[PDB]
Amino acid sequence: MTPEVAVDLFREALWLTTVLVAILVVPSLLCGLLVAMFQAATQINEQTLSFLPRLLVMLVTLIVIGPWLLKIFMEYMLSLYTSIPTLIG
Amino acid sequence: MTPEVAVDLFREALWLTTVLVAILVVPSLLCGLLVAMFQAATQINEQTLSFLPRLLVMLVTLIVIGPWLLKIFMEYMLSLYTSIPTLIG
Amino acid sequence: MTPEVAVDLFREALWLTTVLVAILVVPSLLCGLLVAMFQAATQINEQTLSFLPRLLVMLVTLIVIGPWLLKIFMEYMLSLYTSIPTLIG
Amino acid sequence: MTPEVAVDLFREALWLTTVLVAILVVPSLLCGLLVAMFQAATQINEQTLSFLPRLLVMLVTLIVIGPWLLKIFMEYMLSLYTSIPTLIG
Amino acid sequence: MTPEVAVDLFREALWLTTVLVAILVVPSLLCGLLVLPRLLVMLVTLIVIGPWLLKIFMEYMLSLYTSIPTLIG
Amino acid sequence: TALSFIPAFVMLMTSFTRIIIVFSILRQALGLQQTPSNQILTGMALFLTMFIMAPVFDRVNQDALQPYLAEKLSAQDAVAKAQVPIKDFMLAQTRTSDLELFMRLSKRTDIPTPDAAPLTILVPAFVISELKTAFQIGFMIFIPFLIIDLVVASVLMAMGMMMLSPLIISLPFKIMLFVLVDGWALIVGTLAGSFGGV
Amino acid sequence: TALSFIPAFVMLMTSFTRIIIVFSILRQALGLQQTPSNQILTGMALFLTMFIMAPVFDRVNQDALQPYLAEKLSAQDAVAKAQVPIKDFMLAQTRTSDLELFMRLSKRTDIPTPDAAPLTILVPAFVISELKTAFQIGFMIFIPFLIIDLVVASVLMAMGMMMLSPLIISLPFKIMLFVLVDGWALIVGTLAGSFGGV
Amino acid sequence: TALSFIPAFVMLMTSFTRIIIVFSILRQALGLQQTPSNQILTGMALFLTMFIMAPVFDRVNQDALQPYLAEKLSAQDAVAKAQVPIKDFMLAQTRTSDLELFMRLSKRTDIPTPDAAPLTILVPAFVISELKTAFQIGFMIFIPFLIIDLVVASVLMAMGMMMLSPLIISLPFKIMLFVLVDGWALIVGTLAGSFGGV
Amino acid sequence: LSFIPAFVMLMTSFTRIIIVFSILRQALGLQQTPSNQILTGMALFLTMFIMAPVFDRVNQDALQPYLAEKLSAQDAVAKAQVPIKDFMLAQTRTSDLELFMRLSKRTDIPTPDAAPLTILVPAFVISELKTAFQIGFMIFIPFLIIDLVVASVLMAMGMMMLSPLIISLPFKIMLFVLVDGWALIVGTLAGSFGGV
Amino acid sequence: TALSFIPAFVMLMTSFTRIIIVFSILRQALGLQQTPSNQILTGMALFLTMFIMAPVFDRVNQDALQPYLAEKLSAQDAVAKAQVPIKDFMLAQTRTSDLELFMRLSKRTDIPTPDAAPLTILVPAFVISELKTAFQIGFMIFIPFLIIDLVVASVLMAMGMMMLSPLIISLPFKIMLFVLVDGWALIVGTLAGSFGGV
Amino acid sequence: IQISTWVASFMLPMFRIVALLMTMPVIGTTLVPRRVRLYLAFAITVVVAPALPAMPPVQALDLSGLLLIGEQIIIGAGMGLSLQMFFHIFVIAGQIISTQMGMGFASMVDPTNGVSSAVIGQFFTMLVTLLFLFMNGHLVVLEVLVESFTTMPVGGGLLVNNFWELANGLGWALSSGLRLVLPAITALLIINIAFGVMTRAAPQLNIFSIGFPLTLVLGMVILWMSMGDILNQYQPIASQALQSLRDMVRAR
Repeated sequence: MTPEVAVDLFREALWLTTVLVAILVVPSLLCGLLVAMFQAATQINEQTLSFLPRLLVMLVTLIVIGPWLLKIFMEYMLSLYTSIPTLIG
Repeated sequence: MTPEVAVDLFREALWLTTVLVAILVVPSLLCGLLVAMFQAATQINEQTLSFLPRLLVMLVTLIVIGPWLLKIFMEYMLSLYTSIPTLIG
Repeated sequence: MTPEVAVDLFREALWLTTVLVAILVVPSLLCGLLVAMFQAATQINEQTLSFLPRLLVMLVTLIVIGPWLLKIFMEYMLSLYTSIPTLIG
Repeated sequence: MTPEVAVDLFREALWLTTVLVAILVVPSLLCGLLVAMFQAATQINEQTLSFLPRLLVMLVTLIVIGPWLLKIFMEYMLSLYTSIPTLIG
Repeated sequence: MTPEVAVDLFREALWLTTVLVAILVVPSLLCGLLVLPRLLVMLVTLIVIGPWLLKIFMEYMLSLYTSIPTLIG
Repeated sequence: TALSFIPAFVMLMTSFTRIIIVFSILRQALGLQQTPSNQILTGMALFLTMFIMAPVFDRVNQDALQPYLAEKLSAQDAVAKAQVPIKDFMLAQTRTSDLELFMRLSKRTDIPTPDAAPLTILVPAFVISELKTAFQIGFMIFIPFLIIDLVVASVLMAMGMMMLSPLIISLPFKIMLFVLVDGWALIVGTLAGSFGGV
Repeated sequence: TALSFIPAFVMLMTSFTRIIIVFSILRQALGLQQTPSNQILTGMALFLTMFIMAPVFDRVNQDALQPYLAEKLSAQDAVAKAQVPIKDFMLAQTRTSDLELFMRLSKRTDIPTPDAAPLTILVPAFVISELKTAFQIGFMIFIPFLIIDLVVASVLMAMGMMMLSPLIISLPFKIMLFVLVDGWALIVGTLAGSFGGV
Repeated sequence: TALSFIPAFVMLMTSFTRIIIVFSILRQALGLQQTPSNQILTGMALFLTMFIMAPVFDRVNQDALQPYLAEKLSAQDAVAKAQVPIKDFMLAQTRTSDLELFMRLSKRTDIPTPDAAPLTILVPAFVISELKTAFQIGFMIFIPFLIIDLVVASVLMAMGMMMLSPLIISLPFKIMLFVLVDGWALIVGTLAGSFGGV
Repeated sequence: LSFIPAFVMLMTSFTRIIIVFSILRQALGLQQTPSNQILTGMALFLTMFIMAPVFDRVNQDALQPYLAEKLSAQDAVAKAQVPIKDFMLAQTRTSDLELFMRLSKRTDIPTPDAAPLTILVPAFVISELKTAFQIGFMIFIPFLIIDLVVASVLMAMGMMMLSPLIISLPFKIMLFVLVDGWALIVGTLAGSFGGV
Repeated sequence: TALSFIPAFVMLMTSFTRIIIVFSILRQALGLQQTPSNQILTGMALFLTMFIMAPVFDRVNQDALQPYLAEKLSAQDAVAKAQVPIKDFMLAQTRTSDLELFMRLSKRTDIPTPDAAPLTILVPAFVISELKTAFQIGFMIFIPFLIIDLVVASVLMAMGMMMLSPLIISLPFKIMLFVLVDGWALIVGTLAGSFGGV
Repeated sequence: IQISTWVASFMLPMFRIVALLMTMPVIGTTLVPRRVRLYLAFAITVVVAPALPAMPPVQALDLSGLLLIGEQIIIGAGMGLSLQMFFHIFVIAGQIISTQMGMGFASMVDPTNGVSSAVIGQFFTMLVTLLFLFMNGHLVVLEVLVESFTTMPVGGGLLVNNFWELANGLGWALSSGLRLVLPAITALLIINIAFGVMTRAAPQLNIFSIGFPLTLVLGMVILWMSMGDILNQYQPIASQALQSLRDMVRAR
């Protein structure tokens, strides 16, 4: 196993992590920007009508995405655990 | 146990979580919007007459909701813990 | 111990908590509303002459209330810890 | 040790805290009110010429007060730590 | 420590904090008095001050440490 | 193997598990602090267990050890005669639901007497009832510290003073409130009273 | 080799692994608390083992011990006659996929009967199947406490009140919910019921 | 075995329980810092305990071990002759309420002697009084650090400077104030004075 | 007493197996109490199952003829050393062997290991730790992905101080159940070990 | 007791304690980052301790081990001949106030020499003066990091940048200002200089 | 038995190599059970025991071989720590990045999870363990230790009073850590400040709401980008650390 292979593996891991985090988070970030809209229209300097919609949209995004995110992760894990005995040597 | 079943379970969990959070929080969010009303009528740029009513309404909402939220959760937990030996296999 | 009893206990706890928080906080909130008065009379868009009086009044309220709040809490705790062996069964 | 004694101790603590906070903060609050003067004379709706003088005056107040505030606190601490073995019982 | 010494060190540190924050923020204050600009003035100030402020802080940190053994007692 | 077995025995067949767990909850319920160290908590629970089992150990020494300082018998019926007192004692505190559930899951044969013919079916029912009661007590003794935590956090936020970690400010109020109501005598009396019939 | 003998053979070939793992997933699933000490947990798992291995040990004492109080044989075929019950018991619970996998990885000779001639190929099969089932049960019992955690944290944040460590406020709600649904008899009956064919 | 026995007997009947706990409160009371390691706190409290137990251990050595370098007796009355001084010592500090509570919960017989005829009922009362008093002391020595914390947080919030986490700022202030008032000689003095009769 | 279990950990499969299982116990949710006493037993049973051919050959060449009072404490022990010797040789990487021949500085043996076996055992265990950490981090990576997704979602929820390990534990368990988890890992161990 | 013997007997009578406490304060004083890991902090502090005890251990070897390579004496006076140099070294750094305090709290008899004839009254005095000096150094080295925290937070709130947690910004600034000033040569030189008489 | 006379003769290099293995970052990180490590060191010592002198401690000075064992344990632990700070370079780099992303709000309490290091610190530690193992690294150390028994072998031992060097150790570690993440750190800083301008430009931008999701989305990307260069940045550091070991033992 070459350091090149270790970099391969960590590029898999980190790209999967960043795409999962984007997929899960960006809608919550957008709803945060939209409650920022709302608080900027009328000068509502508030602290939590910006958190509640973000959490609701995060949980809705988890529920919606759900199975196919789980499938992506499952066969990433399956790729890793089937290729282990080859990349060992 | 199929990945389909795991998605079933997590859909139960996440829908229960989001409905509990909405039920508990939305009145506090509304009282926050109403103190935002009050601070927008007269230019009261304040920081905590927006927190105190929200906490009072949250605790009142907990006290009022109380038993039937606890019952919903109890028989959700009972459903899970009675179905475990079947969904095992 | 019935779920009804658990709701009894949490109604004790939450009503005690909300009355303690009101007793401790409402004078600070009122002094915040009064510095809001002051900042609304002359257009003093300031950020901390609204915090200092609120903290001073909160500490003065703690000092004044003090012993009898502590007594209320002490015999609430005493009620709970004397009734435990009965409400067990 | 009686609950009365605990209230004694916390009255010491809270009065010392509020007098320390007033001594340290009130000059900064006054310089904030004075930059509020300045921003009210000419319509300078600014955000930080109100912070810089307040910080400068706070640090100058710390430097000036300094030793005698430290002495007050030192012999408050010394009173507490010499009276502990008596107020134990 | 003989608290007088502790007050001395704390006065030194507070005066240094005052000096640094003043040097950094007063130019932005003046440019805000004249009028995104203030951030640009902060950047210009950072770059134009550069090595000598870090060097004075380095001298002070070095002095603190090199003095610790004697200030202990 | 006996060396590893004995402490599990002294825990499961005696009061220990109800006490330590409660104490554990207290160490969480009380100020966030760790290090009452669960080594003086373990010793204190052991001492409370000795103090509560004093009648049970008294009856055991009466029926088993009092005649067996004279080389009467070994590894035989006397062990059963010593099992009888602790068996009846454990029966005194197992909830009926747990015994019903374990007789149902054993399915061997119905026994007319309430005592289960094997100790090995009675002990887990006793332990389940013990954990249930211990969590009941621990939650009850938790509630007021939760009240203090919510009060302090709400006051801190109400002074606009976010990010002060209300647990660090609440630890002394928790300790004071737990010494003014006498705190430990209350809980130890509750444990030792709810355990037996007074 | 006795220390590698007892806890390796009889704590893996019997129900101990899934019970102890489920109890640990509980102790963590339950409020963050430690000190159920994994010692009363090890003991409770051992007694649940004795309670569940009751028919298996009954059959063992039937086919092996009952005639061998009379000095019949020693270190011979009676050991295989004692392996038969535990072997078919283990077979009753190893998933088909697992036995397929280990017969494939052994490659020796296709044994006609489902259990391969030796035990050293069935025990790893049993242990892997037991770990899969134990993680299934542990995750299943974890879900609702995760729900309480998320709800409590969300309510603390929605009160504008962060930095309050929602786990310390969730510990009593977790204990309360785990006592009201009766908690421990549910999980113990689930273990002993999903374990065998009812 | 020995690790099970030594801590209980030698660190719950002695002063250790009061000292270490107080020190732990210190480690919390002081700046948020961990790692005075509770391994130099344990050794330091152990030295303070051997230093307070000096008269007690002197009298035990005189009453038991001084005549028993000459092979006089073993595992008999000498043990009670050694129990008497530690018993009187523990009685000197056990609050009256706790002795009354435990005499009430034991119900055996009214024993007029102030020392509890069994050490097994006097030791738990002593440990409860020890916990109550150690929490009293630790809370006392906590108060001024709470003062410093509140002052720092109020100054920061008064500079409009939120989220600078007044605790990390307060840590060196707490250390400075705890050195200028001599800090450790003070607290060692309070412990060794409040523990004994001066 | 501990001489006999020693030569079993070093020479047999036990090392990389127990190491991969320790990685797992750490790779999985922070949980302890798979107790390393059922992990030791599970790894020892996997060692028996994997050494089945090796121990079969040992019994063939050594114990089959030595139920008959043939010989004791002599060359038969080397006849038993031969099979385990070539087995270990099959898995020690070339680099470790080169290095230990270099460190011994003895008579040149580029052909298989020195007969005392004293300079193949440590090379085997070194290559063993190397491969075990390989597989360990290989199976550790996806659990790291889960940890990072959980922590980043929680922080992106503004919901800090929730200790994302306590929320990541059930997702780790769920993912380790769905991909079937344990059969994958045990098959990987027992397949990457020998030639398939 | 050999595992408890090492820290208490050796790690307490040496430089370790103030070094490890200053290192912990540093790890906290430094950017909020943990994991200099207190596993290489302990090794690093132990090697500093060895470098600083070099003359002390040289004297010990001179007067104890150099004649005792030759089977001279066992477990007798030579131990005191080796106690002498470490005792004088410990006196060199114990404050007069703490020695006075412990001579007052012992009340045994005025020892003529300034050194405490028993060691067990000099070691805790050494440890208390040690903790006092360690917290002194800790506050000192914390000062500039507090300065940077304050400056960065002032600028951050001065740009209306709320909720950016100026500690998250100050960590790189902290480590940069800690590396440019060379950081560790400084602190380790301060420890090694303050410890000895130069 | 009646044979255990020469196997316990040396008994010293066993202690040296054990001390190295216990304090090494990979062999001795509690993922390896202590039985494996102890018997591994026993095997390495029956390999290397030829071609080295002994200096027997046999029986004199009620226990003097204990002084000598202390000497060797010190030397071996020094080796281990000297190459442990090497891995802590990357540990510290990863954790600076993790904190700046916003995964360190466990600092200013210490009731908490802690500054989560399993998330990133374990990540970079796995990186480095793999890379280190694939280089001759894990091997060269052993070679190094062999030469140890020829530079400061046994007897008086000539232990050293050089500890100062590795006591100054962590310094360059911190330094090295910076030079690994400087292109990342700065980026993150800019992002923060960048987001700050938003908050300054448009008020009521609560950036527990918007600041940290953005910072984490971009911090994962920045991690992935720096992981490209990580190897060319790593290569000189391992060389310098192994030369540090080389001169630590070979000198004196």
